[PDB]
Amino acid sequence: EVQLVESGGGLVQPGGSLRLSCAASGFTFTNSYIHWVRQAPGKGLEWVGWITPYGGYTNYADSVKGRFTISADTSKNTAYLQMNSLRAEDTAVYYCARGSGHVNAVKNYGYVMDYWGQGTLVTVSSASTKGPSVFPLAPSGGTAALGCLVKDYFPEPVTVSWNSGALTSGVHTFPAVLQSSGLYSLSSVVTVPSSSLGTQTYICNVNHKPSNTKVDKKVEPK
Amino acid sequence: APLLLYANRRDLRLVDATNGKENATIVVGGLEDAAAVDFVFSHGLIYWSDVSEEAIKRTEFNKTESVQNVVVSGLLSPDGLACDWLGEKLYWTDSETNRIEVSNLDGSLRKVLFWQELDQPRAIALDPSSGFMYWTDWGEVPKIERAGMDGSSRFIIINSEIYWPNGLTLDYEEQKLYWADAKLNFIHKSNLDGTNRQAVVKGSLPHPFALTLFEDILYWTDWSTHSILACNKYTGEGLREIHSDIFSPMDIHAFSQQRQPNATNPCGIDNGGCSHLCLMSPVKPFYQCACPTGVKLLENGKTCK
Amino acid sequence: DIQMTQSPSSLSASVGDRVTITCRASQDVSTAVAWYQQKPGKAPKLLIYSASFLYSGVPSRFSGSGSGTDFTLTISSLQPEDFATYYCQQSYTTPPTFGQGTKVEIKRTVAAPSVFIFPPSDEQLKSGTASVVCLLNNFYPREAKVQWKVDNALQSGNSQESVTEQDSKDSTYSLSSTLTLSKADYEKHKVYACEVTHQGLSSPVTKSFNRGE
Ligand SMILES: [Ca+2]
Repeated sequence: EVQLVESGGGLVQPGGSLRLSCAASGFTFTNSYIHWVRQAPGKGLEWVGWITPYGGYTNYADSVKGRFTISADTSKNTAYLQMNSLRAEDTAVYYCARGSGHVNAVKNYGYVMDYWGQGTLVTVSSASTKGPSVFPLAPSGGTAALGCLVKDYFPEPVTVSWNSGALTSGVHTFPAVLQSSGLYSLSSVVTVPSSSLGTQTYICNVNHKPSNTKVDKKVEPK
Repeated sequence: APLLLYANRRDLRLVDATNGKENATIVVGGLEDAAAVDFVFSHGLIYWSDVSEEAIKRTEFNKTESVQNVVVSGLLSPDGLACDWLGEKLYWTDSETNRIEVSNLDGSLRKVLFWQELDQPRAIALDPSSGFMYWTDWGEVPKIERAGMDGSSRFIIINSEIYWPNGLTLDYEEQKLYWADAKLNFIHKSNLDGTNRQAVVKGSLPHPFALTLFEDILYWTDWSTHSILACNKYTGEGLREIHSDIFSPMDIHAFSQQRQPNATNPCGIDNGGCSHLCLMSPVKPFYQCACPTGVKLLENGKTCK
Repeated sequence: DIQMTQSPSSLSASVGDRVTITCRASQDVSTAVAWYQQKPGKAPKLLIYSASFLYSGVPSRFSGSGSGTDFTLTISSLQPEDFATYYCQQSYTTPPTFGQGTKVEIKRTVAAPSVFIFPPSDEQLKSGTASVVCLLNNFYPREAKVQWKVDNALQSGNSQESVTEQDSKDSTYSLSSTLTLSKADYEKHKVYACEVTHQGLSSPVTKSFNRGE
């Protein structure tokens, strides 16, 4: 099947540069449009530009023309977004997406984006990378609740699983919130039968890749 | 320098190659997805394909809007179209039904000429006085082919150094074939049987779609640059942009009676004695009787069952 | 550029409801319009293109119509998993442009939150800071008032909330409120209370603890 995998997202200082990559597989790279589209936190979708890898022709949004460029290495089936003179407003998740149909077809669906990568987060900020602290939230109606507090990290994102993925039901991992310090915080919680508190082990697994922080916290009562 | 007739998706336009800086005139407006275009100069007719309506239409020049539908069924992607101004016939390619067909100018008596070994047929050009038709196919096995205008004797003339042969045209005065390859980034020319091949233009063709010619000059549309370009047909020199900022340029012709050279219709006044179709043929007496699709031509070679 | 304008920017409808989202183009774009569905934390997914052509694998309840400047997305029978932001886009010309999006929420019966409070951990206390967490679990509608009281004094300015996205299964929300004090202020006081007002509750529920018990 068609696959698009973005990489190269990360924390970058204002005025700096960053190159994103989009590795494609499962379709003929040179028969397609490849698009970049971005989405700022809580905002809409903004088309950044496209490339047709067969010859490397591109189009760009007025908003980034002069600062961003797109290229493609057909031998690697990979497209790149070169971002220069970065601004705080460039902070966003960047997606690469494939246009539909064949670049040479008369009935053209090249601007219909039928396959999208998972996206890569770009954060333009002067702040430094910081790994989270993880604290337990120690455990009515026949059900108990427990969780982990993942405090003071930067930049996004962080991942939380419970019992290495074995526990999924009743789990709520909240969207991170930006604290007045400029660092993120969030909690992950799960509700379980209160009768279980004595015998069942509950571990929350926290990953902050930007800092390469990996923590497993056991959460015990009370 | 001639007027250039081109399709532009929402309309068909005419631009004076001698003044490509002025606004193009809209010959026909209110179209949905006009792709292919051609004309019958002596008849004052302009034909086009619309790939969203899945139709071929026509109008009378400067007596519009007397537009008519001429082919309305059995089309999906009619990407190419040519008018036989001599035999009075309409030819077209369909890249989705995988077919080359012919009909009368009014759409009657339709006959499927080829329906096998077609993948992405596109451009089609006619040499009515020689009884040959020429087409490109940008599919899995890309090629340029020719056959009789009666559907006889199909043969591949180019099948190497080819990838996306989009544009195709003929020089009637010099007996030369020209084509544009949108993937390989060139325009080439050859004898009509494909021999004596030569490069003309070797760069600045990021996405040529359709190609035409008038006197010493080639003209073509480019999908990437949204413009019409021109160069010298002998040397490939004098590459220049004729007309710019085109919404979506498509098929194109030098719009002139001189691009449809007069000759005697070998069918004569009486349709060559054919009950239905009288098609140009490369072999003497240079016409061939034919019948709408499914119906057989009888022993006498003139009357359909 | 062609401006794509969606309306409404958000809506709430019940399971089984017929939902209509409009998209208007500033220019005639023929039928060159696509619709996408975006679930939180995920990439958009194509639902429809060419205005009315249903993309392979997309549920039949989704349909698109329209031509020229006026386009419509219809969900014939809204399902809980349809919680998302929906975007129209013109695929007619460069630059491709998107509508601002329409947030679709599922309307269901009222459900009171289950409330839980968590004292700061001894571990965090060491560090010199105290986070107190109040959890509102599995409620609807989303509107809730959560107030902190420290020795019965209503707090302001020192807490922050976060709300999950609507549950794809039961269409409920959960919410966390975190109160942050310095460790020294935390030790100045005894009773830590989270008080919750919600439509599903006849009167506000309080969950409290006394520091050190
Ligand atoms: Ca085909």
